[PDB]
This record gives sequence, structure tokens and C-alpha cells, in this order.
Amino acid sequence: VYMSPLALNNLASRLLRKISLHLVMQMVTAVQQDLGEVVSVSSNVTNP
Amino acid sequence: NTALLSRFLDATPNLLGIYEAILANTYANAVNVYCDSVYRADIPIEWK
Amino acid sequence: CLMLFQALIPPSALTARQRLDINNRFAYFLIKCHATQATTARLVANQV
Repeated sequence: VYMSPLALNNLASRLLRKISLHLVMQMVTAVQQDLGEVVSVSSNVTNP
Repeated sequence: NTALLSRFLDATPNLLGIYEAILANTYANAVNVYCDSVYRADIPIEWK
Repeated sequence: CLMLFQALIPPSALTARQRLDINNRFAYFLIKCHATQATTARLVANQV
């Protein structure tokens, strides 16, 4: 496979097609509002 | 300034009124489940 | 007012951040208005 750029590309191209991830996440807005306060209540000047 | 502040200090006892309106509901303030007096510092600040 | 207000509320009612600022704003006030030209200078020299 590693003798030909075409061959390698084809194999890689294929190997990746199969990955299928599915993650579970909290509501963004919720986290950004919570962490939001944590920052505001404790920061002395607009925290970057 | 000295005047206004003088009258101010002379009248602070009027604040007694708040103390009353609060103490008036002694039973209501204590005979219940929600009241507490110990500061659990570990409570997440975003919950407040 | 701020000084009075401090008698109607337990520490728990104010941000541990601000509670600290207040102490500082007070120290500023002391050093600025009630400290000797000689007292100030000593503190500054000792990096207090």
C-alpha cells in the first residue's frame, strides 16, 4: 500500500468512511451560562 | 454635611421597624422546612 | 449607608469577592483621610 500515493490515498479514504461517532452533550447555553456566572461572580475585571 | 449626617445618626433607631416586621413573623420564619443557618460554602455558586 | 447595611445582613449575603473590596475601599479611605503624613510614609516604605 505504501508504495503508491494513489493506493495509500484510496485505502485511507476508505478506512475513514466507517468511523461513526455519536456523542451525548449537555445544552451548550446551559453550560455557558453556569460557567458564565462562576466567572462573573469571582472576577475583578472583565476576564478574557 | 455635619447637619444631615447628624440627623441621620439620630434617626437610625427608626430602622427598628425592619427588625419588627421581620420578628413579627417569628413562627412563620422558623416552623418550616426551608430555613437554615449554616453556610455550606461548597454549594455551587451557579445554583444561587 | 453601606456601614449601616452591614448590620442588617450576615456575611453570607454578600459575595466573598465584594466583601473583600469593601474592606479595601475602607482601608483606602482610612489611609487617604485619617492617616498621618508620617504614618502613610512608613507603610509605603515597608511595602504594606
